[PDB]
Amino acid sequence: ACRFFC
Repeated sequence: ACRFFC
């Protein structure tokens, strides 16, 4: 996880 799914 980074912003949504990554």
